[PDB]
Amino acid sequence: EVQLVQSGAEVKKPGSSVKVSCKASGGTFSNYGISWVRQAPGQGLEWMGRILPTFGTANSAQKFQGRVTITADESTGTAYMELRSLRSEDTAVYYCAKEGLAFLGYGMDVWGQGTTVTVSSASTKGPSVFPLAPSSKSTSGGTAALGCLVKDYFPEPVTVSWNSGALTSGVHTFPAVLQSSGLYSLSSVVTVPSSSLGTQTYICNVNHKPSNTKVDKKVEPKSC
Amino acid sequence: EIVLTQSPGTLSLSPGERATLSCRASQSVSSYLAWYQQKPGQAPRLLIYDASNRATGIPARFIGSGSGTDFTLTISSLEPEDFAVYFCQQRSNWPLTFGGGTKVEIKRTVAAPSVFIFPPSDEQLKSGTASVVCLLNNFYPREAKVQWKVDNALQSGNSQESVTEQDSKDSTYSLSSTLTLSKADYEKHKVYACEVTHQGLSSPVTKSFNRGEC
Amino acid sequence: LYNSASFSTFKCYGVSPTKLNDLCFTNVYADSFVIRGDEVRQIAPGQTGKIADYNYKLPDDFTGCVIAWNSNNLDSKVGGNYNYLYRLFRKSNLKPFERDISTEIYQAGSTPCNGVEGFNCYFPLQSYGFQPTNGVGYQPYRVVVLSFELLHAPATVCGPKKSTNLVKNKCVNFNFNGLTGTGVLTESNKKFLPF
Repeated sequence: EVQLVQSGAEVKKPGSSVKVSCKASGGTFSNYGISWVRQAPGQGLEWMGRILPTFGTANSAQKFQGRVTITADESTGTAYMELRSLRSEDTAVYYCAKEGLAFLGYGMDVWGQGTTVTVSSASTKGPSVFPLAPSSKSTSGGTAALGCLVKDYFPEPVTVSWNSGALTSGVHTFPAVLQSSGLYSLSSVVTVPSSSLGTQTYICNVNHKPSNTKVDKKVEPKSC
Repeated sequence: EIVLTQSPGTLSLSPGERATLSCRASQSVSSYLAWYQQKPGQAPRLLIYDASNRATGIPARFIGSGSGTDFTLTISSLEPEDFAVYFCQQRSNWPLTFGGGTKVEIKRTVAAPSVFIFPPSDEQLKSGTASVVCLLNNFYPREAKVQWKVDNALQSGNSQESVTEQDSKDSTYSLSSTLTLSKADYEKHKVYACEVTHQGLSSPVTKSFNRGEC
Repeated sequence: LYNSASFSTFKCYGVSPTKLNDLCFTNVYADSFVIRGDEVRQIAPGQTGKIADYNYKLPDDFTGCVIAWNSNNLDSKVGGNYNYLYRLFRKSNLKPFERDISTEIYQAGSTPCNGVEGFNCYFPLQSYGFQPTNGVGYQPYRVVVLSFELLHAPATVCGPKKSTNLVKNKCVNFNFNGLTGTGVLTESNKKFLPF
């Protein structure tokens, strides 16, 4: 049961360099053959290049030549995938996987875990939580949806909870969308029966780990 | 550079049925083709290699076939842990290109999209940016269109749509679109409305609100 | 070796299995390797395939013989054993009893390749995914290929001669290291030299 432990998330800037490491959990290398696969957000996979650790051979796909450089360190059993001249569209989740010392045949049997690499031009910014009041309490007389919008925060992730985790039924959390400016924004809503309106209090708490911020916005009706 | 092509694009089914995924190629690959399964937010795993060999630990319900330029992966007994995106990779020569994908969904009875709209808050109006949110909740299937009409005028180029994943309880989706625009633009209009069109809706439901007074 | 009851293949081509202890041979080579189950039949004269054409070629006028027994308990481990490789690409076939360990990257096309994998340029070798949970025919098979010969040099290696109990004061047919006849065997009060 070979394991391929990988690095952690690395936010960077355009034009800079990045070095993703794929260490083989268990000691040193063998006749593995290691290939690098990246997946753009919400898209299909893409194959970049492969390395022969013990036999010392490696090159990248024709599209990525002159930009990617794959090296191996048999002393510790760790492969590197240095990628220079980072472009705005080079943000994706980067995988490593052993594929058998070959070029054709078996396939990618053991994968890593993913090294999210965000390439943008914006410093860490705290979230600007705003509430979405239960407006127009006349939908169906017994149902109501209310939430709090998180806007202009960077980078991922942010974890939205309601009533300090005491409520989960009818709770949604939409994926974050990258805006034109370059900051992320997501919503989070909960469906609540109209009977509970005006008697129970709901507070959404956000937790942006890179900017260690904890906000508590109490949602209210339309100011009467 | 061999180009693969899967079909169909979504291939929605129901539990207990049989699946059929095609990975017709561009040139001749003898028998080299691998099928990967990727559940959301995870790493892809190998299922079928050499177009007919099941990988270790894979349940026997997965069978592959085909050779040359037209392969086929067939699932006999669909189970809840068999709904994912399926990729096919041609391991013939340089480079080892992948395929598109096939998001095997779940089928259910058609549902009516609940619609809500939230005006921008006063706190959100402290700065110069105001955003209006129209929300669609618990509908099926995926296909749904949202149209913004500010003062009965078509609005385009300034909306962003977001869709959740299929629920694990009722298998219904959820959509949300935001109308981001400057405070002055908000100050220069009166009535806002979001229009929803769905297969399960007899008529296009329209929700609206007038500014300020509420 | 013959009555071991622990082998799978013991086919002998040039000579009889039971006459091995009788014929006397000059020199005995002994090759060894591990291959897949469905390729043991390829270790035979006049055979073709990806493991006999350019991995281990046996001459048509073969005289030794091949031994192969399944060992799915030593070379197979969970997660596979990637220490057993095999060549599947070559410029040309192998003449019998040749060794090729060069790792120059094979070029299928007419395009110069320059020591790095590329379009129509494959790596020569391939590994065995020796998983313990594999059906017979995909499990590892340790193989030994004995190969006898008859050189103009005197024979040196050959089987043990079966001795028997001596009998005295009777009429028998003696034979000691080649000399043979009949008569009565008895102790003699003589002295010999150690040579």
